[PDB]
Amino acid sequence: CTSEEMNAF
Amino acid sequence: GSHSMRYFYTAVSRPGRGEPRFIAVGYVDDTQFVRFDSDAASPRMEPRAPWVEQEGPEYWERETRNMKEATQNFRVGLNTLHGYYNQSEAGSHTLQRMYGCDVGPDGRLLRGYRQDAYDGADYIALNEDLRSWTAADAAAQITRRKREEAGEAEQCRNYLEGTCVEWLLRYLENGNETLQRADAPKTHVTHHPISDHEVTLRCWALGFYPEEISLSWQRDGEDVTQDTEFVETRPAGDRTFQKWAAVVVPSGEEQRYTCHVQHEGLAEPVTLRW
Amino acid sequence: IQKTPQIQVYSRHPPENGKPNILNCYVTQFHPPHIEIQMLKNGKKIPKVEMSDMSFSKDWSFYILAHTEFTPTETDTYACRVKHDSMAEPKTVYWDRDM
Repeated sequence: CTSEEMNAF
Repeated sequence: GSHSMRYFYTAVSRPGRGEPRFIAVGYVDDTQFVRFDSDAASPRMEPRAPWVEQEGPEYWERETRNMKEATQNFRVGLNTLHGYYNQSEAGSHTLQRMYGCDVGPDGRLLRGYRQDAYDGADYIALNEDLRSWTAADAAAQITRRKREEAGEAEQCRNYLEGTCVEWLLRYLENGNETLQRADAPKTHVTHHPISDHEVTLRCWALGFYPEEISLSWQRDGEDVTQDTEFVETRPAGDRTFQKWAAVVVPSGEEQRYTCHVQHEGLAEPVTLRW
Repeated sequence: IQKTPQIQVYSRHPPENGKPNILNCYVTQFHPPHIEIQMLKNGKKIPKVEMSDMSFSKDWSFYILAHTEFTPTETDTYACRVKHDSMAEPKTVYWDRDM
């Protein structure tokens, strides 16, 4: 199960 | 024994040739079980091992959903970082991520990881305490700030500790007949004469799993690596692996040499001779 | 920084003239992930070549497996041709049945 958190760069 | 699940994301730009391609692959141990490729006629998360095929429609649409959001996220990532470094509009750039978790023989969290690389080098990583970041440079520090103020660390920990481990165990259960099973290398020695004076002796390990293995040559019982030609361990394409090690030897002295093989699938170390 | 790809060409099972096998082309250690790979029979492109998904290793370098069915003979030759930005010329490696 891949992860579904928000990303920031 | 011990086990791991890992996801690998790659985003690579192609200026003048479209929008950044996104690719993801999932692994349990040395076994790939999932994949996604933005360039596919119909991009979806697809199964690569029998024991995930059973997962239901809601799983695959949720994963496909996640991957499409992923490609968008990394596209932004590439564009933002490109800004940080003030690079030329010129060529391609790459943004990679590897994350996942290790579980011990007891089935508990050993370590969680989640590190990013830009153009092939460390950029930023979630520290082993799953609470802080290591920025590899000036740019990554900017990102660090953003992630700290957004609380990205907590989000990642929540997944690495709970979800990641649970599903890892689940896949482990569901694919036990292959994941928790070691296949022993089928070994032999081939004979290749170079001249009337020298011949090559090649020692093969074929059809083994997992990847980790050890091959070595001995003369009269004593080692002698420095003289040994290896090949990197390679995949057969059937989920198993191959490897050989060779040594050039004086014609007539073949008896003196023995190849030695150690692998998890062997009850006891093996010894071959020509 | 660009990394030149390393190439291994080898069959899936031990080679036996006339016996259907699978030829592999294992490409590793390259960067960036952009890459073109063809497999050759007697110097001529092979139509159906399968391509595993591009993955990468601890050092972030990439690897991929290309392969196709083939029937080894005494005479027929086999090669893998890789084209990558890190090289000016396409790199060709011929399959050695002893390796």
